[PDB]
Amino acid sequence: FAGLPALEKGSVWLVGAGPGDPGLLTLHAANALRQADVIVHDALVNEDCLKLARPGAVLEFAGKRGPSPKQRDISLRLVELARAGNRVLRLKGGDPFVFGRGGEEALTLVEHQVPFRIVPGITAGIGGLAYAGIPVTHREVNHAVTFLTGHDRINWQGIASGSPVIVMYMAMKHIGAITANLIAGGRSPDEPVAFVCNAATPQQAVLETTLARAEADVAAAGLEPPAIVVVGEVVRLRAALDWIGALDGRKLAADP
Amino acid sequence: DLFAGLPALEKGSVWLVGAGPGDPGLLTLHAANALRQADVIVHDALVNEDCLKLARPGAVLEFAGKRGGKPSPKQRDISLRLVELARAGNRVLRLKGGDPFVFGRGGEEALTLVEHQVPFRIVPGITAGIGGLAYAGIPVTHREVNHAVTFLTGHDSSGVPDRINWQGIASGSPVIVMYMAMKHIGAITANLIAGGRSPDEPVAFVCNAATPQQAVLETTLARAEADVAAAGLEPPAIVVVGEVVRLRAALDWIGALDGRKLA
Ligand SMILES: Nc1ncnc2c1ncn2[C@@H]1O[C@H](CSCC[C@H](N)C(=O)O)[C@@H](O)[C@H]1O
Ligand SMILES: Nc1ncnc2c1ncn2[C@@H]1O[C@H](CSCC[C@H](N)C(=O)O)[C@@H](O)[C@H]1O
Repeated sequence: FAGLPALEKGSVWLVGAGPGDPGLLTLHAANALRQADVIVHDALVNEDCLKLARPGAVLEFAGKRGPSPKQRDISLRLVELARAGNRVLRLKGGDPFVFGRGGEEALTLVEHQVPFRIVPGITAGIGGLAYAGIPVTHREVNHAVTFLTGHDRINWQGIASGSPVIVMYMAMKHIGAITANLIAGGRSPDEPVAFVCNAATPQQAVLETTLARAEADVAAAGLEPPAIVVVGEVVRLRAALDWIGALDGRKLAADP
Repeated sequence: DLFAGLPALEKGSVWLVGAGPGDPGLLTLHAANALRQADVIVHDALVNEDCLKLARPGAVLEFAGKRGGKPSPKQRDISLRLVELARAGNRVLRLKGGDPFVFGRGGEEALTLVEHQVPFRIVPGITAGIGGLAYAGIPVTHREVNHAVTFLTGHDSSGVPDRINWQGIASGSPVIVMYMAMKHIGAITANLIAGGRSPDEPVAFVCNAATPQQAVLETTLARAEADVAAAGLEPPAIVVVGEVVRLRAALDWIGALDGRKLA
């Protein structure tokens, strides 16, 4: 059960690995993983999906090695590999277009007449949250959701007003500033907030707190990247929708 | 060779599973695994044969949605039926379009499941607003364009008042991604313009993202309402507002039916 497009040559697929749990891979991803000659991957939350790679052909780490590689180089590696006839698979955490420089990579690709495909992935801000029992939207609660990165140019007031649920990528180092920005924008100090670290991995960990207390709580809990930060009433649903908790003993409750 | 340390879909439980936007390749391993195990697959109209072909033979396929003309089952009816299937000992798959938790009443369903003591799992899927737009060459995020994205429903934005604070939504993110915004595009688009958005800001409509029927219209906020009508376009569509729409000319990879090539 796979009659789907082949990973060709002079070509690169920018492929979403999801937040960690393999099997949150798309069938397109699994297939690409099966046929790539070379895989240029990130900081992977699960190094598990790489077990799918075809009879050992080159793995290529592209994250921090110790210094860094600037995107420019990573992108230009893809083209180098592609022009030399490899089936190239650029393997990205989560979804390639949700804060993952994927648009940059693809722009470079066309800029050098390299054909590409994009394979969407599960992003930590939606699927990861799901593994914590927190939906990004729920009828009674929100008709909008904003997804943002911590480093701004970011209209903090417009987000504060306007966005009943807020979902934050790379906001650990700045959590103190950000929550203070929301509170001053008219958000309640007591508004529920949740941190989810290593969403959808066996190392998953959750902090339930509050806009006013968030900075003290995550210092105290000793929490660390990678983490999605979510703000808003939907946090209250975790007590009721934590299906992972339910697998061990958890007694799931009713909404408010 | 394998995919076989994956969790079984157990007798008497319900999985809420995202089918993604259309393309069967966008199913997750977990979803494909559910499909192959299910005794009964309760699915959306916003579904798509190809997925369903993975069901074992003698699985039953139940259309949860609206048949005839408009005489709807309310959400509660669909949820109770899931409970009835599960209590009878079926392995139950509720197959939802896209992702179960993105404007798809998955929370409500799960909540109903909990109330009636039925265990469940959630299986994320690709959402039309991220993966769908990818198939049209529009990234939802791009560091030269935006550090924030807002997703919304236009569902109840007829113009009986409702509380989206359209001005906050206008200032909050350079990119806006809108679900169920076709029928009320005129009012929504005027909300955004009253909110400070430029009448000329680029807008794209993506209908049936990630299917052989995909169709895209670029336009602007002022012209959006007239244009979409003249183009004859229909739900399901995602409407994206902002500069990322300009990247489709350079990133339209599905436009590998033909060169004409990327800026
Ligand atoms: N498993 C995980 N759990 C929690 N947050 C995660 C995560 N994986 C990635 N992230 C978030 O994503 C940031 C990396 S930026 C890459 C985002 C990725 N393309 C995606 O769609 O998910 C991290 O700082 C963290 O905030
Ligand atoms: N294939 C597709 N192409 C374009 N828009 C789609 C789509 N599938 C779903 N949608 C959008 O989704 C709305 C239904 S509500 C379902 C949303 C789903 N949970 C998801 O994550 O995508 C539609 O009215 C339309 O705005």
